[PDB]
Amino acid sequence: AGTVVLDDVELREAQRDYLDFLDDEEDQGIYQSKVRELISDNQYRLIVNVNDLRRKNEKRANRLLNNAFEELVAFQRALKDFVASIDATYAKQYEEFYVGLEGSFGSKHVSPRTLTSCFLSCVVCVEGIVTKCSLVRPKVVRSVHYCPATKKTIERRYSDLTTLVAFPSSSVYPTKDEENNPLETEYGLSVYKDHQTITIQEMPEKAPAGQLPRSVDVILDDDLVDKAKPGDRVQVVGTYRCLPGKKGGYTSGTFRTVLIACNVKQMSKDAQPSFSAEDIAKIKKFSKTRSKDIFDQLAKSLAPSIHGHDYVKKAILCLLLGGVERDLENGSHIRGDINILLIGDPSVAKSQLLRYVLCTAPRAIPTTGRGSSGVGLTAAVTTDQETGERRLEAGAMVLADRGVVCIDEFDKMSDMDRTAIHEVMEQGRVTIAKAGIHARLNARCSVLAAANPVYGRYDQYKTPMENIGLQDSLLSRFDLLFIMLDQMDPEQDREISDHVLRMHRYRAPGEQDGDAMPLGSAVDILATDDPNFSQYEKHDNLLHGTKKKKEKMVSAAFMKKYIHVAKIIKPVLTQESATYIAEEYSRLRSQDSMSSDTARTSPVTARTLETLIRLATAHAKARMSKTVDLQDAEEAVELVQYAYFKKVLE
Amino acid sequence: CNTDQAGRPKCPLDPYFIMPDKCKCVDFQTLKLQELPDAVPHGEMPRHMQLYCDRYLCDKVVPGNRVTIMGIYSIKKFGLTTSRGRDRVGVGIRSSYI
Amino acid sequence: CNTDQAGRPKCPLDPYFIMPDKCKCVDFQTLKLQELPDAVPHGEMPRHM
Amino acid sequence: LKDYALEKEKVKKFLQEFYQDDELGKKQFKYGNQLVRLAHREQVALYVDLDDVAEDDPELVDSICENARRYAKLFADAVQELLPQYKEREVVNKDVLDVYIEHRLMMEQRSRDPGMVRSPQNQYPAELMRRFELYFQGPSSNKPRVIREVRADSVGKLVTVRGIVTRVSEVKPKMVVATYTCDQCGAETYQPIQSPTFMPLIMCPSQECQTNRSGGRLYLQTRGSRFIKFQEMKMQEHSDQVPVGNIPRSITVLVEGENTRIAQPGDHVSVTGIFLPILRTGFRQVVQGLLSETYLEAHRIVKMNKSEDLTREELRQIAEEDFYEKLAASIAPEIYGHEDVKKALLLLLVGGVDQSPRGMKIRGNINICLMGDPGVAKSQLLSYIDRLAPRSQYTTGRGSSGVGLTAAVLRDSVSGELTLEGGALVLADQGVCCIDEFDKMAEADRTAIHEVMEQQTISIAKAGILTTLNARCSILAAANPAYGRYNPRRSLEQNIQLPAALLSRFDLLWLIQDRPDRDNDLRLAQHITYVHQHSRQPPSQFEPLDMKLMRRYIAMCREKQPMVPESLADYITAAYVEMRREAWASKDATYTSARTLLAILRLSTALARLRMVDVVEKEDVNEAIRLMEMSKDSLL
DNA sequence: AAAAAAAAAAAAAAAAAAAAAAAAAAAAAAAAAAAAAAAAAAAAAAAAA
DNA sequence: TTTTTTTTTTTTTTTTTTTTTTTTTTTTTTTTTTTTTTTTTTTTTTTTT
Ligand SMILES: Nc1ncnc2c1ncn2[C@@H]1O[C@H](COP(=O)(O)OP(=O)(O)OP(=O)(O)O)[C@@H](O)[C@H]1O
Ligand SMILES: Nc1ncnc2c1ncn2[C@@H]1O[C@H](COP(=O)(O)OP(=O)(O)OP(=O)(O)O)[C@@H](O)[C@H]1O
Ligand SMILES: [Mg+2]
Ligand SMILES: [Mg+2]
Ligand SMILES: [Zn+2]
Repeated sequence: AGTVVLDDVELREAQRDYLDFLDDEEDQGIYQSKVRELISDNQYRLIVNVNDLRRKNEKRANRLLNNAFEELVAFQRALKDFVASIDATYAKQYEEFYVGLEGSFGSKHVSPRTLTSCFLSCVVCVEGIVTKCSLVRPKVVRSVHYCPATKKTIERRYSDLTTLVAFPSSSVYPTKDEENNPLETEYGLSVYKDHQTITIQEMPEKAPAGQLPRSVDVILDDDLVDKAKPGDRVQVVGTYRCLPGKKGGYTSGTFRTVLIACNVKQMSKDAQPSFSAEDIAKIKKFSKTRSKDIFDQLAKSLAPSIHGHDYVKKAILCLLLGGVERDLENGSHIRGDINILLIGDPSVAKSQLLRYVLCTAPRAIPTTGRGSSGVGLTAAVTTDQETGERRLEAGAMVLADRGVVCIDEFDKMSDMDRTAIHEVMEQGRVTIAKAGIHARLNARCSVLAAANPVYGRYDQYKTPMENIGLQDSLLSRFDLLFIMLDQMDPEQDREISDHVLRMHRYRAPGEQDGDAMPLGSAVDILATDDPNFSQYEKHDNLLHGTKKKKEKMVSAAFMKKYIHVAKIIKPVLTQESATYIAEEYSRLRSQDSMSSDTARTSPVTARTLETLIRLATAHAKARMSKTVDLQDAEEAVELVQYAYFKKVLE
Repeated sequence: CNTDQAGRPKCPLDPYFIMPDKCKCVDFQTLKLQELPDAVPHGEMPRHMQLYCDRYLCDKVVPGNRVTIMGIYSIKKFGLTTSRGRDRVGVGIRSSYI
Repeated sequence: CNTDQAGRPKCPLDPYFIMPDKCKCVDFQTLKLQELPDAVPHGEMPRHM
Repeated sequence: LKDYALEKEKVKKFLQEFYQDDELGKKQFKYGNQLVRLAHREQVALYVDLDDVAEDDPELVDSICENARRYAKLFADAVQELLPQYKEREVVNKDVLDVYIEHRLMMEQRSRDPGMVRSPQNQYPAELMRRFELYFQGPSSNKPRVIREVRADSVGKLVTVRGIVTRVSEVKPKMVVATYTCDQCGAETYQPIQSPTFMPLIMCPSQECQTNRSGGRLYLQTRGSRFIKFQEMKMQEHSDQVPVGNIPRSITVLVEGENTRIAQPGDHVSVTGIFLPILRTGFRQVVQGLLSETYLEAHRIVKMNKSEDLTREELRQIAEEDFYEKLAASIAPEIYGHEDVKKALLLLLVGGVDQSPRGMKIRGNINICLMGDPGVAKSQLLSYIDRLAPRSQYTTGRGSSGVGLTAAVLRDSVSGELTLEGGALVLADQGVCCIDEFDKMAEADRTAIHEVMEQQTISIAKAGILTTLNARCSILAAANPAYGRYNPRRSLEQNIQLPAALLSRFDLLWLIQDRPDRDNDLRLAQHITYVHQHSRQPPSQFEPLDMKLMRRYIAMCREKQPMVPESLADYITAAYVEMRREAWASKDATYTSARTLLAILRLSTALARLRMVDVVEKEDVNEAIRLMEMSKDSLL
């Protein structure tokens, strides 16, 4: 053969439609700005919301989603044309520009179980958990060969025939000149694109509870390779395709299918935020208006469904803001995470606070007493069994690096596990070694833990030392230790019960009118978008989640935005704050700090001094202060003074 | 190559390669069926049968289901090339399925 | 074909074609020799070579 | 694009007339002298510093870095063609490879007939005849890369990466040029080897066997063939360049030649090399295309921070009477207090001197157990010593237990068989093993540590393994004595809770208790607030030494074997018998044995090493005894 | 608190079928060309006043 | 310059050979991969005086 096409009508029309869609200037300017932004960010993939195409062109959107390969070829040619129009040299740098897809794939949004053969050559959106990743390998796309005898230089092109027919002429590597002079390959002048394969499995929480998991293979090519690691929950948008078998004279009719990714995005749509100019202005005004009691307002707005526990909510706000790590020049390290332990009577809502943090913070990992044992909590070392090499496996605390581990039923863990937690809790790292490999994994996680005292209910007539069952070294790791009692006072009972009944009465606004909460039975989730991978008035409207209109509460979305901005602040200890903190620490170390019939809940060590510093720093962050002023220090000291002592009754 | 008329010079032996994107594929599942426990004679190993399901029969059942299957008792037809190793003293035997 | 690349598929059965420009050709003539007329026996057809 | 004849002339000019003033402001033609040494077979590896090339041809450096195999070949050719004119005398034929080379050259000149045109396949391959290796020291203008980020866009480029060596194979003969001989002809056949595998030749291609149309079967031979020292190492990302939720990424480094035997497992190295593919033939691959493995082809391996391989004032502070105190106070200056603890840790770093009398080895290593209350910088001191010592390993709790401490047999990858890999106590052999949370260590590990601290070996007789490992490592342990806290109502040996054997193995059991104390708590809190405020320890009388300088001083003190005089024997004996009498008389004392006397002796020899004298003096003994006494001071 | 147990539970090694992949692979017949020779018609030059 | 026999000589073919071209064509092993055991090295819940 050797035929060329003379202005194919469908490809011409498609490229015209796609370039019309991309050239957004008479329209809102969205994708024209996006293409500028990839030029400036020095990238060559544009992610296109398919809903925008449906809005602009139903016919393109449907044809693209149902005939993915040639449509995507048209739309990448149109993208290259458009990029050249904006900037021809940038378009000259990259051989091809790519298009990823995003948005709402209605029936094309599948799971690895539901990705059947009717989606072949369609765009699909598959969600699952990465079970295995291959190594990132380079695949040669253009080899350059020098002939030392003739001084000639040769280039050979290898087209991407991953899912196409590949005749053997298409894969020969040149080794000889025409008259059998040897060629030497120019590695630096050749072009490679790196290639990866991952397997996506149906998420265990979404799989039918009875049977074995279903998987799909995914080919990742350049820009997309290291986007996912084993254990990650990801969306992969791409084309579902049959791979060719080898040449043979006989075939079973059986084909091996893969998904060729055009886009990979993490479930952590909570690990990447989006700030508009108005959002930033709102944050700045919220911080400037009341730069004194802003912390209290944020704390009291934290777990609105839980009544009470004002100090505990302040402490959780400090944990969510964190301190600042000290990275000394000689490589030494002081941690900047706050670890909190909640001891208390049954049914005082400490699991509710852990659940709130789980649904609120980014990179938050849940774990219960005996459901994460040994190597499931810190890292593990296993042997590859294919290459025979040792590999690392990240446990709960490595996966929560720069995040939170919410350890529920902390008292029901084994002592082996609780002593494995020590190094992560203080030095923020996991050190694991077998013979062929030794690593030091970063686990810079804060620990929010909830436990019951020994005897299940807290005895008020015993010291907190013997109600908590924890040894002093472990207790020292937790910088704040809250005893949450069930004081059966009638007045506090009235407060709690009125609150609880108001939350049991609340009905969502208009969305519901007397109806039930759907179970979400695995075909309903694929019907809509996944909120996990999905795409701000500073206050909530008041109805009866609160009794009366006397004090406003911060919006959850705005609070996420505000805390994300404030977490980056690095306030500095001022000399007055440092002197005050030092004096308070020396007072607190002393016996006069505790009266008679009051007892220490946890020991006061140098870790308590860093606790004061970290709490004061978090308080300063809440105000966006850039300095740790005396008010921050005294707030931290009252937190510590509250948590570290308990009156014992007779 | 059957079209060796559009030119006098000829094509090779075995010139054909499957075109994977031009193939119409359908769904495909294999099931293992075990004899019903009440139907197994008293001291007796259960009988098994391999089942071959297809487009909309795929994923209609799960392991553990009691089913009634209707289908063709058929043998595998992959080309009378039987050269097994240590076992299989048996000649003229092909794998059955429904 | 001599070349092998196990990852790549094999070449066809009879793959080789003479490249005519890469060929060293020489001059080439065929003659017909008859037995010398004075060497032929009397009643006898001449031999040829 | 570029003419390689011009480029070879460029590199020839650079080699011939590049000069510096390296030896005391003297222009010396840095690469000409090395070419002379290479021509006389007195030097094997030539390292071309691309900083030197950039000094006078920066675009040559850019070309080198963007196609590095080509320029390694060009530089090797230029050196080959320059060597004959830098030869001043006759090589003495150091080895057998030289004998082969000069027999081949002799026979080639003998049957030369120079004007004749030979076949291109009828000479010696260039790599068969070199005896030199050429490597690049990458320009300092190229920033070091992260192993994760060395990808397909850097194939064929000269890159530098940094990492920890996790696994390095043994040096093995990799064949570079296979040599065969014939049963018919008396010529030699040569098969240069680029692939990871080769098919040995069968027939010889010699002219004399092509004329004879004989059989001419050829025989593969190690004798005339050419091999190179070859190691395979794995190298891991540093903890500080791994992304947030990830594990470190390994890269395979193919080390060969004069670059072998530099990196051992656990070393922090910086490797310059070319990033190259290895074709992935054979594997019936899911994806069509030419997929390949990658590796780093090493050019320059440099051991980094703690693995790193003096001015008159320097010797002035070494000879200063306060050198010991200054070094000890440089130990983690961000931890306030712990002055004598830091002195003891300094002695552990220096160590005593091993004695081998009449076949009875007694170690020189010093072991120290810090058993203290919570939050007293034990883990910080352990971590500092791990950062500082040259061969240190840090282990915590039970994350590296069992074969993470001893050895395990592991499937080799290079050939494929069962190779022994050492754990922490082998990677820390002749260094420091920092064992944190010692009281919460699995009992099998504790028994292994018994044998390590006295015999300095690990004996294993499990199924796949029957060996004795060398573990000549000092042990720096940290523990909490009993229930987290020291309580005076109970004796030592009850809140120490170490068996007399294990307890006696430690030269110093340092007790730390943080009893509250108002002015002392203020001093600590001020120190800590300053550290949090400036990311450094507060100014003091004497600025603490750099870790590089501390390492240099400790290393100099190491090869300083001092002896114990006969004159001190009575003084030392009296100190020992005294310590032993308090142990007997006291009712709250730990186990005292002859190990206490050996501890005196090796502590005092470490002090003497710190004074860099060759004879232990009475003040060294005096300070050693004071340290042993302070180690149990907190219980007073 | 440690001392036997008594499981996971990881590895190395084995099997052990599948199901796919890989590897082997000239001689017989035909036709066309170019050359001959042969039956027939056609076109020359010797005859005479 | 009317009649008349050799002479070709262009046209039908036919032979006919020699040479180049054409036409034909599955089976059988091997191997990786997956999924199983199985001995051994730990290691995690069992109890006592
Ligand atoms: N202010 C409050 N105090 C106590 N309980 C509350 C409060 N507000 C709500 N609750 C409700 O109490 C119920 C039980 O709380 P939860 O299960 O979180 O208790 P818990 O402390 O985890 O108990 P346990 O220690 O036994 O796990 C929850 O349904 C929660 O909604
Ligand atoms: N002089 C000092 N004494 C005590 N603690 C200090 C001192 N200087 C700093 N610290 C702080 O102590 C904190 C660390 O606790 P550390 O590493 O001491 O635990 P540890 O000694 O191992 O105790 P545990 O026995 O609980 O494991 C560090 O953040 C460090 O900044
Ligand atoms: Mg709970
Ligand atoms: Mg510690
Ligand atoms: Zn020969």
